[PDB]
This record gives sequence, structure tokens and C-alpha cells, in this order.
Amino acid sequence: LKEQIGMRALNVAETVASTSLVREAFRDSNPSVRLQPFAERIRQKTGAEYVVIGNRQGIAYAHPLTERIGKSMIGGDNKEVLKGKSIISEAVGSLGPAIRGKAPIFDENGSVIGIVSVGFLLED
Amino acid sequence: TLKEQIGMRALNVAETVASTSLVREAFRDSNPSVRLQPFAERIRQKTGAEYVVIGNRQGIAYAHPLTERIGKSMIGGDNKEVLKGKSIISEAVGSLGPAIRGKAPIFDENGSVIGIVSVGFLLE
Repeated sequence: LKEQIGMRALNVAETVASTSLVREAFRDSNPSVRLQPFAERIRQKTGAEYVVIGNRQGIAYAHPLTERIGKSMIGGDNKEVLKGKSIISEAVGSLGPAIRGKAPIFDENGSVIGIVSVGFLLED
Repeated sequence: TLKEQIGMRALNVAETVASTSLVREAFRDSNPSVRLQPFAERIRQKTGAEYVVIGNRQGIAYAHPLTERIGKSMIGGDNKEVLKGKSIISEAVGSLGPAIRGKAPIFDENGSVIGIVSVGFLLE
């Protein structure tokens, strides 16, 4: 069950990472203008705790707490995602145990330009 | 239950696809399949789904894992609740075995339903 909630998280992250809107926003001077409303819409519709979209350093362009945008970093190891891999991992935050999926964002030439990290609270 | 989580996986992918600007915009095109089919296929591949079918209000498939089925195949199962704006999880069977699927409505800018996304995962 924990594995399938992780697959929920990863499938949402992969779908967000493959959306043209997300890839295109990284060409904007402020990617958050387009990234944050989309991430929030997806977070609401799917029941996720967060849909965080960040650059290669993990700096969040989108975050469920808008005051954290540009300040918070995608938590956990991101080295594998920067290699183009998709990663499921367990984590914890103030709201409790979570499982998250991270997917790379690719440009038109296959380079990783960012990370999508989607987390679900471990709860029925 | 693991089956219920696989159904949430299917529905979360369908909801995320249905919320993308590409999918909402493509329904205005002369041939929506030109933009819908490559996106649906990419999401199908990345998520491990058996199918990401995108259809119109009458259920005609504009994207399908078999390109020869575009236009000929209809989204299977009751769609009446989706046209009412509801998201629905259901079980079905096909040539490849039992599957669980989730259906989400596609909305235009005025909140009218313009189509359906149906995502299916094989129970395996």
C-alpha cells in the first residue's frame, strides 16, 4: 500500500514534469508566475500535501506556502533526479509521515532543468 | 486497500492530464488528436498506464494507445457522471486482463465539460 501511494506521488510528479506549461515556464524571467497556479491546481485536485517544482539546485519555484517560494529547497537527495532518474522516498514533515515521488524536468535537448517533487501524507 | 490506491493512481493521472493547458486548448483545434495523442502517449509511457484515453463529450477517442483506434473507439463504461463534472473510478476488463481506471472531466474556461480523460492500469 505504501508502495502504491509512492506510485501515486511519482505518477503525479512525472505527469507535471512532462506538461508543456512547466517546461516552458523555465524560460520566463520569473517561472513562478506560471508554475505556482498550475502546481496548486494539481495539488488540490490530486489530494497531495505538496507539488513542489524547483530548479536544478532544488530552489522552489512552486510551493504550497507561497511565502516559501524562492527560499525553500526540495528536501532529500536530488542527485539521482539530476541524473534523469525518478525516485520514490519516504519523508516526514510537521504534518506527519509522507511518501514522495521526484521526477526530472527535461528541456528540448534532454538536459535536466528542474525537479518536480510530489508528496502524499501516509493516511487512508 | 491496494486496489483502491491503484484507482486513486489512475484518477490522479487523469485529473492532472485533464488540468493541463495543452489538453484544454486542443479541443479547440480542427484536429485535436494532433496535439492530444503525443501528450497522452508520453504520459502513458511515463506512468506505466495501460491507456490514457482522451475523448469528446460523446466519448469519441481523440487519443488512444492504438492510433488506429482514434475516432473509432469510444471511452468505455458509463460517462454520464463525468459529463456532470464528476470524477469516477471503476473496474473493467480487456484483452490484457483486469484493469482499474479513473475518469476525469476536462473543463473549458467557463467551467463547461468539453471532454473526458480515462486512465487505466492493469491489475498486475
